[PDB]
Amino acid sequence: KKIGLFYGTQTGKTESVAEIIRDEFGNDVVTLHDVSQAEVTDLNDYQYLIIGCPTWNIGELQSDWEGLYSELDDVDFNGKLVAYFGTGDQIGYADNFQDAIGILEEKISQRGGKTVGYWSTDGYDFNDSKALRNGKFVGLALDEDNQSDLTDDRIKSWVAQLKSEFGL
Repeated sequence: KKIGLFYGTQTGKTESVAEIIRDEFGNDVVTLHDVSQAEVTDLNDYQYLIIGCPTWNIGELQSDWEGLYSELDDVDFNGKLVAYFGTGDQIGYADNFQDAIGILEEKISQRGGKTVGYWSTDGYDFNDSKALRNGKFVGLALDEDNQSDLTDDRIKSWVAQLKSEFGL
């Protein structure tokens, strides 16, 4: 009813975590939007947004998101609070871990969106990332391939943070 969570997914992990986040916020505050069936104008309807996108391409964006990305310039994000989350593999993609959310945030923040939910890089083993802002990632970095045992605690802590930041 108030937070629009727009996600794209390749093997379904970002979708299942979107469902967990929805449940963690509760009181049906978040409405899930699979980007494969969305319009860019759908983003304009919210003041609070959570962007979900995994990184599996070493120089490209997830297909569903790639299509939409080109049209981001069509929406004014000024005044909107935006959070980001994504899946990836820190070991197999050491120099590009979570690049996707970094690319998305850079474009959305340039259009006026205010980033909220910065997440610590501590506890990860990688080299570089376009999501790196130095000290923190622009959003929650999940790794189901190497750190699936840490996912639930990570989601729980990040939502508690987002609850204070989004003013819930």
